[PDB]
Amino acid sequence: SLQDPFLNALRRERVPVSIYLVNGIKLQGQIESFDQFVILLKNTVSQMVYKHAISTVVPS
Amino acid sequence: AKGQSLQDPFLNALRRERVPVSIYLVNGIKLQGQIESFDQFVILLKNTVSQMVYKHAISTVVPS
Amino acid sequence: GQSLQDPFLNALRRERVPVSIYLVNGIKLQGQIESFDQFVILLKNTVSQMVYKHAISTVVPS
Amino acid sequence: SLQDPFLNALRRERVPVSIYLVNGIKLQGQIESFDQFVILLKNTVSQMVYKHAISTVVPS
Amino acid sequence: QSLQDPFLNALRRERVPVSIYLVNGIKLQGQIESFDQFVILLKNTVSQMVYKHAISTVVPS
Amino acid sequence: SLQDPFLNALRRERVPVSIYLVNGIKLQGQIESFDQFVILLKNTVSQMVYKHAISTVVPS
RNA sequence: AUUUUUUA
Ligand SMILES: Nc1ncnc2c1ncn2[C@@H]1O[C@H](COP(=O)(O)OP(=O)(O)O)[C@@H](O)[C@H]1O
Ligand SMILES: Nc1ncnc2c1ncn2[C@@H]1O[C@H](COP(=O)(O)OP(=O)(O)O)[C@@H](O)[C@H]1O
Ligand SMILES: Nc1ncnc2c1ncn2[C@@H]1O[C@H](COP(=O)(O)OP(=O)(O)O)[C@@H](O)[C@H]1O
Ligand SMILES: Nc1ncnc2c1ncn2[C@@H]1O[C@H](COP(=O)(O)OP(=O)(O)O)[C@@H](O)[C@H]1O
Ligand SMILES: [Mg+2]
Ligand SMILES: [Mg+2]
Repeated sequence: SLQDPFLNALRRERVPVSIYLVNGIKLQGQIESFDQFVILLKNTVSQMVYKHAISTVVPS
Repeated sequence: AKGQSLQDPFLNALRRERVPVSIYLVNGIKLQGQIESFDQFVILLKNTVSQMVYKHAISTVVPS
Repeated sequence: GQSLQDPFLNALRRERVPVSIYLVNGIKLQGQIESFDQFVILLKNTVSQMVYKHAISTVVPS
Repeated sequence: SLQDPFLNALRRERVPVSIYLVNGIKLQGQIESFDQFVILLKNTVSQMVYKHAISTVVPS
Repeated sequence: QSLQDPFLNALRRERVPVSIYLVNGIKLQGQIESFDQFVILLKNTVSQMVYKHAISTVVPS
Repeated sequence: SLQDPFLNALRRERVPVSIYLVNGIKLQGQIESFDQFVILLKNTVSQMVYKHAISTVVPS
């Protein structure tokens, strides 16, 4: 897996990310955690985002 | 993390604590209600009535 | 923590409940649940139409 | 299965059908054949339609 | 795959110009160079790899 | 698999690529790596693109 | 373990 090391590194270092959704919505926050099918993105609140809804995960 | 170690406990906490949730769909529609039950593939969301939402249609689940 | 799909659809079918099936593109279909399997739901209104589950957002009584 | 008898009946009876795609396009023709993942729709030409792109198959 | 594979293989072997409609309505054109379970390689000016999950319809042009 | 050799050749030769997403957005960069589910695309940053959100990969 | 990252 490349996916898991990528997401874990972002999580560990609290890297600001943008998550672009397939419908054109852009979310921002930090990767709090993730598992097989979802990513927990935290900004003001923790929201569970389904991977099937995501196009890209983009660090800044 | 592996398997369902994030998703299942997240959804179960919402269900157990009867937390008002927003469920954003892939078409940008926001549903609201309480999580009555869920399985691997669907969530039963209760507001006025029970509706079966396919997880494949869901973008994001977050407390309201 | 068992399967929810077939019990939910079966109840709607058996009770003859008018349902709305919203698709992932927001289109709302209406009718009676006639039957269903692993992949599809047959929705009866003026005709029987076969709806792919992969395209369904929500099934709810109208 | 309910899918296979439904499509076989349309194919056998040469019923004019509408195939609605998830992107809102409506295709019309006759069910020529189908397998696990595709439906062949015949109008002036035979076109191969991926089931994943289809929302509903409706007699016209 | 008794329908899909022979349909695509006939297009490929006979080097038939095809149109591939994507789920976003974009129409690609070219000849099918090869395919596997998940992608189709489409050749026009260059070779591009098209994911089947993004394709609605394949038809001869 | 035709997919892996195609992506590997673009990666190894450091070919600038265009990745078109299913919503029509065009991403550009170099393929850094890929696995079953994702492609890591490098430009100003390394971003992770889910294959499910990709329509086409082509040299730019 | 009913297509919850995957040509129904
Ligand atoms: N996580 C998400 N997934 C899908 N759509 C979203 C998400 N967040 C917001 N949207 C959609 O983007 C649009 C603008 O969102 P915004 O007004 O910021 O949030 P809200 O409408 O919930 O207060 C709304 O149509 C909303 O449904
Ligand atoms: N659960 C759902 N899934 C997908 N689309 C939905 C859902 N609920 C409503 N919509 C769509 O969102 C748009 C606005 O909804 P709304 O006017 O509230 O419809 P309704 O009156 O049927 O609830 C409509 O196109 C509708 O079909
Ligand atoms: N056989 C088909 N399968 C899927 N989509 C189609 C088909 N034919 C047309 N479309 C879509 O519908 C839109 C308009 O159709 P049409 O007027 O026939 O354009 P064209 O002549 O370029 O196919 C196009 O943007 C195209 O993406
Ligand atoms: N292979 C493709 N897959 C998905 N979308 C595409 C593809 N080719 C073009 N598009 C969409 O159509 C638009 C116009 O096409 P074109 O001008 O050829 O692309 P470009 O943006 O590279 O100039 C693009 O901006 C893109 O949104
Ligand atoms: Mg079960
Ligand atoms: Mg999937």
